[PDB]
Amino acid sequence: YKNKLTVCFDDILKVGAEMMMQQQGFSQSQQKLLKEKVKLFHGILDDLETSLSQSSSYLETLTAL
Amino acid sequence: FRKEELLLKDLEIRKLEISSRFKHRQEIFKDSPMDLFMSTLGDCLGIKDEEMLTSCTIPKAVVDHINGSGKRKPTKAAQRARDQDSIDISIKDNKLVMKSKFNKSNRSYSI
Amino acid sequence: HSLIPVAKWFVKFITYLTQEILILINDPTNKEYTLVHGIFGAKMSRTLILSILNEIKKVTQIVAKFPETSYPILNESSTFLKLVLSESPVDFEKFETFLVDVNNKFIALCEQQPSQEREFSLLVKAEIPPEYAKVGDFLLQYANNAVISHANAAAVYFADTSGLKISNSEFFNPEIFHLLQPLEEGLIIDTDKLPIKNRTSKSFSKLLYDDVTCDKLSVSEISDGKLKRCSRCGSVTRAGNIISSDKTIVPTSIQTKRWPTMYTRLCICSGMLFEMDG
Amino acid sequence: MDSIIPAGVKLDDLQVILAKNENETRDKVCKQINEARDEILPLRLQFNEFIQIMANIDQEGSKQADRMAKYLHIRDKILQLNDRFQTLSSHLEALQPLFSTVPEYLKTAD
Amino acid sequence: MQLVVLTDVVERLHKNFESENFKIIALQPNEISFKYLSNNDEDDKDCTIKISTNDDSIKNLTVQLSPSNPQHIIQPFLDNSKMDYHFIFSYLQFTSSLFKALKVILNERGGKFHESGSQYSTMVNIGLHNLNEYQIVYYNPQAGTKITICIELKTVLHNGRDKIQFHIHFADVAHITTKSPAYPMMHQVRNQVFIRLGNGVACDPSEIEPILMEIHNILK
Repeated sequence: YKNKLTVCFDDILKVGAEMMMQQQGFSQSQQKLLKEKVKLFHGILDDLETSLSQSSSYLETLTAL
Repeated sequence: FRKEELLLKDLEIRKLEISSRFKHRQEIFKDSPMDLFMSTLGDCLGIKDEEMLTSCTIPKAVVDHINGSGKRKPTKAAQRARDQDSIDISIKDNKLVMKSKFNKSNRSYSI
Repeated sequence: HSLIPVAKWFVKFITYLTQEILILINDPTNKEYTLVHGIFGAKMSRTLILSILNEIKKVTQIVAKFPETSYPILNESSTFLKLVLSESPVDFEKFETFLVDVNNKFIALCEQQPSQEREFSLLVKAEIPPEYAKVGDFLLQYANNAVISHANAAAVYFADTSGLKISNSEFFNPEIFHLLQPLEEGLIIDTDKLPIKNRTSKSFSKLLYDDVTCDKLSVSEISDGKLKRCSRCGSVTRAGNIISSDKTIVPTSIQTKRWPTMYTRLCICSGMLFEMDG
Repeated sequence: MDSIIPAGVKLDDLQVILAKNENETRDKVCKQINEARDEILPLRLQFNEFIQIMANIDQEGSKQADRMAKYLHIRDKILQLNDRFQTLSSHLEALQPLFSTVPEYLKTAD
Repeated sequence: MQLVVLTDVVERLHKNFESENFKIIALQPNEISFKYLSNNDEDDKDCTIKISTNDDSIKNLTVQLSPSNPQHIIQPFLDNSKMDYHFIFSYLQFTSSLFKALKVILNERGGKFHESGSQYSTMVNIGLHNLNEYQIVYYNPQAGTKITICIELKTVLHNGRDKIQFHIHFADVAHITTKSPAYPMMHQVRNQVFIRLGNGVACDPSEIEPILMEIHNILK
């Protein structure tokens, strides 16, 4: 998960790199690539939050037991 | 009708200059996506390279070799290479310099 | 370059009929969406679109065979023509076979039973007679597997095809789009009885989109008073006049007589065009 | 920073250590997980704000110095983004020895 | 001035909240306690609106939602976004049925010990991206599988007019092959459901709560 968060913010600039390259209209492929990148970033953030919550709950239950 | 001819010639020169610009930029600052993003975005705005700020420091070996004024003489093959390229490129004090060779006015790059 | 705004409405039109295909499958009993039947039923329209697709292939082949080489900067219009066809949400080749198969099936049915009212029904009535109720079921079932299988189903349903200017409700302003006087008083209305804000030709219609070149109307073209209105169908067009420099390939003061000069006096519906009052 | 949990120690030894000391490390890890949970949401909020700023780049711009100010602001924004990424990396590596017992417990229970 | 602005807010709500469950429980100068859902408790305020009045109008209308109310998960997004209060009321009235349905779904799992050893491996939790969509994912750590159901607000052209409908569908990532161990239930849902265009299901909010239970009937 440590590498995923780094690459995702590196890739959102990488995905845009070709977007401003043509800028340097918009292609639908690049727009949908950006959309899926941002939605997967949100999804992995949610997954990491759920994993943290589950690990925490395991922490209290093992400490109690 | 020299006006339209010179406009189209300037446009072709601009597009080839932009081509050389990004092909050089993608390799000079490959290690810093932030620097590449901000540099290309500022040049899309039309900011001179002498005003914008850099977060990272480039090595001095490329600076010494690109000019050759140091102890090592520039290669004659390197001289031919920099002659055939359309952009005069050199770095002064951790910052490169970019100047148009045909139009000396303030060429606005803004969209 | 000037053909590009037209092509946008050309693609925007074929998507509307494809969108109705998905809607009609779920609820075949909806009478309010019976227009989709007549459009495909028209016999020359299927050939007419095929001819349009034929010349589109010929134009692209000729442009590919004979591209512009002296000035690379002028290749943008030629390149954009190739891009807009490839980037269309639905492939034209898949849609080309769609109408071709309909023609063959609608010809063998004529030999099965002779009838001449079906030709009128598919062209004007936009309906299928009850005696041919079995024929209507074929359109619903076959259209799903033919072309939609090669396109994005989710994208076409939510695609923004609004503003096609097809229905009359989106031609005239909603203030006046109703009966104003009883039938006893007659059908012709004097201007003095119109609402104060609705007593000019400027407030009669939606002055947002163009009708000949299918291009968006900017504020400059609205306010210059050089646009025309059709007295028959309510259409508004700035045809027959020199276009502004911002609409050209490069901003310049050179005046060029564009194709809109064909409709200087006659509208698309054979109506007369007149200078819109300011 | 401080390595409360030594590296390479078994799970049972960690249980024995945790059973004593009146749970100062339990309090510390509870505070750390609480601040991680309270940090998760603001990152999403500011990331959405950055997306909104990027999308609305063609609005509220009329002077060149306005572009200077706005793009300096956004470069600073991604500056604290990378700083926050480093801080959360430090937070997760601080809890890395604590999480290291979970794979061993799962594989032993398998 | 406080009373006048409160009366204006109440009139606007009555114009925008025409429902049989709309009622005001407690009236306070600094907060609003009104009920518009089907909560049985009399003193439980479904929605709390804090009153911050200025010399001419309310400075800010912060929407607070009770923990028992299932709508409390959207609280931070309402707090950090300065949207129109009328738009917030419209969204609440448009999504109240969805909130009730998800409340039933979460209370199905949240039930106390029923003397049954049916320790289901699937847990239901709400995933959130923004105010435009609400996402439900089913966590199964025992089977190592995921069941994602995304509900977005997508506009669709209808008779020359654009309308917003709930886009309940499986995500594009859910290109699950027949080889997945958990694939049977997704495949059953697809066969028995997939306005259906094969992937998406756009539905009227007045009819989302029965159809979602129809989806949830397979789930339960």
